[PDB]
Amino acid sequence: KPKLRFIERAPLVPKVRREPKNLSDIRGPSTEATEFTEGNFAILALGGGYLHWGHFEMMRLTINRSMDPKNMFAIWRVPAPFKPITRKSVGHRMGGGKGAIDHYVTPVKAGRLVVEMGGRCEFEEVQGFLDQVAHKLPFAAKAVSRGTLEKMRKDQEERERNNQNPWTFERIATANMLGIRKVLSPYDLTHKGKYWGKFYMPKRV
Amino acid sequence: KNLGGKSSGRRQGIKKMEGHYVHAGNIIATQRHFRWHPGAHVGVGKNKCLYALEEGIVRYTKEVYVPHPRNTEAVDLITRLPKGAVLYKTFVHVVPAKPEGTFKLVAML
Amino acid sequence: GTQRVCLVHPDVKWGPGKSQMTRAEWQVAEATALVHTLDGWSVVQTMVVSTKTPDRKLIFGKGNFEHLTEKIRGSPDITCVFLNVERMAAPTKKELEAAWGVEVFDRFTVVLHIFRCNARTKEARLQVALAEMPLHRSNLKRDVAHLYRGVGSRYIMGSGESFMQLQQRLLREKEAKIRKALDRLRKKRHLLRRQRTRREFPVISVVGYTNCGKTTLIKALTGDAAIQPRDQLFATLDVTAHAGTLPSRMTVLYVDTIGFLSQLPHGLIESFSATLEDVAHSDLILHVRDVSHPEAELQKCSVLSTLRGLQLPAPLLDSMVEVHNKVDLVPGYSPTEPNVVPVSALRGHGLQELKAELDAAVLKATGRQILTLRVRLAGAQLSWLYKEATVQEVDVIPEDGAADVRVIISNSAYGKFRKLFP
Amino acid sequence: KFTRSRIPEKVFQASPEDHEKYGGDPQNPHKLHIVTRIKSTRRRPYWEKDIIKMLGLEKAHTPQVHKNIPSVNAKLKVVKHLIRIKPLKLPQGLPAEENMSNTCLKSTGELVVQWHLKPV
RNA sequence: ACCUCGGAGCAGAACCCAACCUCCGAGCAGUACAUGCUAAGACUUCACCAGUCAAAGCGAACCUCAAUUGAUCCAAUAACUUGACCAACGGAACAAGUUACCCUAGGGAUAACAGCGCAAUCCUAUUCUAGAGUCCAUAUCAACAAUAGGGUUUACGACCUCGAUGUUGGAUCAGGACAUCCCGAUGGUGCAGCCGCUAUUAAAGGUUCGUUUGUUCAACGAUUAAAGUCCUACGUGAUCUGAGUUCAGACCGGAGUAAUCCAGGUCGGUUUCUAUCUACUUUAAUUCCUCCCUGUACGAAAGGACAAGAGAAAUAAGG
RNA sequence: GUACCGUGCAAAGGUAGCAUAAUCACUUGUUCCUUAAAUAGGGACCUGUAUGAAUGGCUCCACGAGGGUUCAGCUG
RNA sequence: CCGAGCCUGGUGAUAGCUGGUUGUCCAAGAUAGAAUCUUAGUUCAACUUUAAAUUUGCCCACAGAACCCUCUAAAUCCCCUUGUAAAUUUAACUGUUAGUCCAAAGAGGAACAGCUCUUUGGACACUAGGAAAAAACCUUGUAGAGAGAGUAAAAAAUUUAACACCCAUAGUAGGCCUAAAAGCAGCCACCAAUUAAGAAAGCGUUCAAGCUCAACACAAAAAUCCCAAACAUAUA
Ligand SMILES: Nc1nc2c(ncn2[C@@H]2O[C@H](COP(=O)(O)OP(=O)(O)OP(=O)(O)O)[C@@H](O)[C@H]2O)c(=O)[nH]1
Ligand SMILES: Nc1nc2c(ncn2[C@@H]2O[C@H](COP(=O)(O)OP(=O)(O)OP(=O)(O)O)[C@@H](O)[C@H]2O)c(=O)[nH]1
Ligand SMILES: [Mg+2]
Ligand SMILES: [Mg+2]
Ligand SMILES: [Mg+2]
Ligand SMILES: [Mg+2]
Ligand SMILES: [Mg+2]
Ligand SMILES: [Mg+2]
Ligand SMILES: [Mg+2]
Ligand SMILES: [Mg+2]
Ligand SMILES: [Mg+2]
Ligand SMILES: [Mg+2]
Ligand SMILES: [Mg+2]
Ligand SMILES: [Mg+2]
Ligand SMILES: [Mg+2]
Ligand SMILES: [Mg+2]
Ligand SMILES: [Mg+2]
Ligand SMILES: [Mg+2]
Ligand SMILES: [Mg+2]
Ligand SMILES: [Mg+2]
Ligand SMILES: [Mg+2]
Ligand SMILES: [Mg+2]
Ligand SMILES: [Mg+2]
Ligand SMILES: [Mg+2]
Ligand SMILES: [Mg+2]
Ligand SMILES: [Mg+2]
Repeated sequence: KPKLRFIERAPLVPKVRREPKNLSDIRGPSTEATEFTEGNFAILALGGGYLHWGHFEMMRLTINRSMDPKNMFAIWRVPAPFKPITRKSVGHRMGGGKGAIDHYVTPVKAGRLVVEMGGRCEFEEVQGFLDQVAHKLPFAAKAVSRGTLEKMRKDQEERERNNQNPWTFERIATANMLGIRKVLSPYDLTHKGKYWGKFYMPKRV
Repeated sequence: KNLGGKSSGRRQGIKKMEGHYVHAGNIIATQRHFRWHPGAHVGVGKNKCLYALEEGIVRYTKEVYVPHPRNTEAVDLITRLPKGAVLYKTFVHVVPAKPEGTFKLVAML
Repeated sequence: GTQRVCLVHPDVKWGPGKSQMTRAEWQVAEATALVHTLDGWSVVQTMVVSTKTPDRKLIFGKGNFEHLTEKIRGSPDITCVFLNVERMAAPTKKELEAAWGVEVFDRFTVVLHIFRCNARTKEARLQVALAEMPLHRSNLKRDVAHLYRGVGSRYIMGSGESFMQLQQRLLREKEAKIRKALDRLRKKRHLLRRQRTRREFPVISVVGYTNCGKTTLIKALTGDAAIQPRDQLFATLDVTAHAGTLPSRMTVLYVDTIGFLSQLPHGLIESFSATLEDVAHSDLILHVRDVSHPEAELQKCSVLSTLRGLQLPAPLLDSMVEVHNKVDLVPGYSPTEPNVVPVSALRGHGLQELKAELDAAVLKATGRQILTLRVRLAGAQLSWLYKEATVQEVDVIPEDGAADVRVIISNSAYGKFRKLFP
Repeated sequence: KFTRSRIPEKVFQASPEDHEKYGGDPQNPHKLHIVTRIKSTRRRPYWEKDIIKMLGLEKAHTPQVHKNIPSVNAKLKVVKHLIRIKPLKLPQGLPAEENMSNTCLKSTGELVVQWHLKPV
């Protein structure tokens, strides 16, 4: 079963309790599915966002059509949509209670792998349609190999080491210099200024 | 569809932290469940509130938990605990300050 | 959305509505197939109920209506009710909904919903929007009740039009926009047809009742693989042309079409005229008949009425070549009417005979002449004939350095040939 | 929520490079700080306002002498973004009762005990 | 729909925290009759009321439960004690509809118009290269999606205006944008020619008259080169009209016992203002058609052009 | 069950008549006449489950500053 | 001027509603909630003011404050020193209890709103300077005169797409399939000759033929009319 598996619109056992839109699940760096497993290539999410069944279908169809089943295999690195998003009836005034469950999404944080590919192939053979899918994804995304991912991580480390700026967001925020914690967020003490909402600034050091 | 849930906060919790001088009868902490267990010179009310039985200094410690043999649920928990495991709970003690009393010369018969 | 449905079939037993070609069991089976096609929910319960008078605010006589009310309200599994009727008026819908405490759907609404669900192309989406406009206009009352908010006749300012009346105005403009968009779509489809019309590709429009195997037959004839027939109803929801060769080595475009159902508002199917006009601009029409289906005659009537309403040219209506599909399901089937071809698309049984018959029909209908023509070799005339006509047999006369070619050639190509190579 | 900021301890652990840069030996640390409020307490939390008032730094650009002891240092850490801290230097040592009236705090941070207002 | 009480999230860690926010529950039950009497010290639902825990002592033996409830007065009782889904649950001892016949005090603290925020909705443009287009992503489109832009709709918000910002259509006059309907220039075409389709540029000029309907629109009739999409307080009522809507009258269907009412229909129904201020009040033309080109180029035919030339008009401006 | 043949219930099951009505909406109902063109007007309909008989129903003589439509003429 | 006349009187009716509420000067002064036929109000609390009594008030070192829950934050509570000078209590009161934006953690909405609702903090409802004009962003506040002085915050930067040249014989029209499908309609195989060439990655042929390729070799647009003028180079 090398081809990418079908993803259901909603969990077979639908959720009954409406739950809040905890955007923290999109905010910040991803702590899961950050490393390769049984594969050499992937789509890395350089930003946070919610994946719908439409995005899942786009990924599945594009990758299945463009891959070579006898030499390539793909695997989801993100769970099927589980977080329920509720929408009220069109033109409804505010109030009256939380809306009914409309769709299901799956959160994705910056730095996560969405799909992972492997098999008897090199990067150039796959990067094309992986970049197509990444560009059509709801967040910034990039087709990345193991080598390229390691290269970008090492480049980030090198920039952090050799930056000539005496002042770093990390230092200033941690020391509360200028009292900038009045303007910053508690999440910023760990994001180090590289994250802003759902957006991940990679050039940011 | 969602009714109720308007109850206010019980204002429960610790009323006397460690190092606080506490007179006899003072309520040290009010709790819904057994968060802090009664230590030395600390009594429990019907509602699990801890009150000082003596006049002294409140001290919070971590002590091994040995439930009463007739406390069936706790005894079952222990019976299922692996060998070498020891339960610990937070206990509140009142280290009495004054002595029970003094012997005073009342009459030189 | 995951809506267990109770099927209610009003069986008319006297007067108008007493169908003489179909039975309540067959109609119930068709409605069950419709809901299964709609997918995601099933008929939790089925109820066929007599109705001497089918036209009422409550389709059923008070007694049967109360009986159904008791059953529906006592059955908790039921989430919706599907009333097997063409169209139900807003009063009937409102009264039944209030009585039964559920949502009521008629065949019109069910077909509309399946279209909206399984419509992919923007053309299909626009056409189904047009088809929905009737359902909208019917349902504004319920739809915009909550927006109305029980305010009327007391506000003295603004556009004098009431809430309901200005909603009618907005829906009028919405329908006007939809119709303008479909006119633009019709123009674009004419642009698309231009090239094939100029090249004079014979075109055969495959029509018939829904789930007759139109798509399967087109797949069998063309030999394609991307063509995917479905068990569901209303699978083919777009009009597309597929090239296939005939025994005479002639290429023909089979045009797949939307399926037809009986007991539906005409406007529903007629809203797809923007893309079904390819049938009007066809050269032959091939009518597929699921003879195995018990309701074959009723389906015949429905499809013929639908075509007449679509206003295809009468010459095209005539000469409709009839193929009886699904013959394998009916073992030992003997066609009765002449000029009818029994075929089995899945098993590919009578496909050769069908191909020959429709080849003859194309020759008759496209003004194409099969004739023997003598040409000179090395003069490019042979290559020209290959490219601009379908050559069938080349008998070379080496002594004269020439060749007699048996070619099926249209009059336009014949004139071009006679002028280019006198 | 915006809350009081806990400065990690490592921030206040000087390095040899810092010692070279700022001219202060870790051994034999300075006894007294000269602290001047160079920033307004407006738009700052009430706790910082109160700490400034406690330190007596209500007037800006007005040097105040404070002990270089852990508690005063904790307060100064709380309000460090509003003040300039320098080490009080005593080139002629502590002023004596005789010269108590001739002292002056030069901008360099030195409390000279003779102020003649004459050319050198 | 809800109104009182409790538990869990929101509210991760002392306490406390809203929501017509998300979920669960309560209006008891059971056992006991010392669930007897007293009394330090404390807690406290952010007040009070109420509600909690409790050492010691007397007298004895040797309560479970989160909520599980309700004050005062007043009634019953010899007394002890008892009494409300007073659930609008800090509780008027006992009182419903309807008003367009309406009135007063206010409110832009609060709706309808308009403006405004936003852009869900709506519209437009690119990217993606699946799918239509016989073959062919890109002549013309285009699914899943992605990225942008616009502020025409329906909304949503309630920020100015309720010691008045007069309201839909129409007349009059039009100012503006271009995302161009026609006229001009140009690229592509599934551009043979004629019609066309598409895109770039172009806002100087133009963009019809009628039958119903109050209609903006739409349908239809006849035309046109075309009968463009919009903004302008859905431009313009101190310039006009009031047919619709939207007072007071009345009928039909329906609701109600009735008053009276209707997202219903229908007949009628008062359009004020003498201008103080600002502003303003005399600033090389387009298009169609006729003949000819020409029945020519083109085309198998059908049909059928440009350009050049000649002549005619129509509108618009000025006389 | 196949309008008529039985049947349940009711106080009786809306009868005659008229009918897209000044009669909820569907509504610009479907048709024919009328107009070049009609959401208007008039004539009809298995047309009202919200018509209907002194809460009066149908018919038509005259009448009407009532409300529609209209021939011909007339005219800024 | 009749949904019920007019006049007089009760009558200075009542109004939680609107409006108004008149000398000078100084000072303190914006602050949680509860109940309420209550949310346009009021009483209590909180805050605020005044006077008085007394002694601790704020900041805060360790130590200390739960499992459920596997991990799980900014912090908080408590708190000697220390820096400070306020705090509690007593007496008497009013007024505010219709609130805005900003940063942050959230909830509702649509991860819209100058939207709504809580929490921590700030500012504004007060002065001044800046961000153009500017309640809420930044600087800064305790007040007067000065024809002195040092400073605070404080002025946006960006310009982006060229890409080879030469050459191609051939086991053979590899088999099967088909009328034909010969690299190229489809399936299997995909070896192999030449120094070097896929039993062919694209056009093309009905099929062939022919053309190449891989190989040898050398961003944007809206409606009255754009919107300071301009300026790349004289030492921070
Ligand atoms: N032709 C044919 N179809 C059969 C036969 N038996 C079963 N079928 C089914 O008939 C169905 C026909 O599907 P399509 O050919 O897509 O139907 P269609 O006639 O194009 O109609 P739409 O589904 O509306 O597009 C398929 O599910 C077949 O499996 C048979 O003997 N012949
Ligand atoms: N505590 C209490 N007082 C009551 C109760 N019922 C009536 N009352 C008293 O009586 C008042 C109510 O009067 P009603 O409503 O006439 O009482 P009723 O019993 O229904 O009728 P009557 O006996 O005719 O007065 C209350 O406000 C009390 O004063 C009750 O259940 N509990
Ligand atoms: Mg709670
Ligand atoms: Mg089909
Ligand atoms: Mg209290
Ligand atoms: Mg109450
Ligand atoms: Mg009236
Ligand atoms: Mg009034
Ligand atoms: Mg508005
Ligand atoms: Mg307002
Ligand atoms: Mg508000
Ligand atoms: Mg005024
Ligand atoms: Mg343009
Ligand atoms: Mg508008
Ligand atoms: Mg009127
Ligand atoms: Mg009536
Ligand atoms: Mg009227
Ligand atoms: Mg009149
Ligand atoms: Mg006037
Ligand atoms: Mg005038
Ligand atoms: Mg007329
Ligand atoms: Mg009078
Ligand atoms: Mg008064
Ligand atoms: Mg003051
Ligand atoms: Mg000053
Ligand atoms: Mg080459």
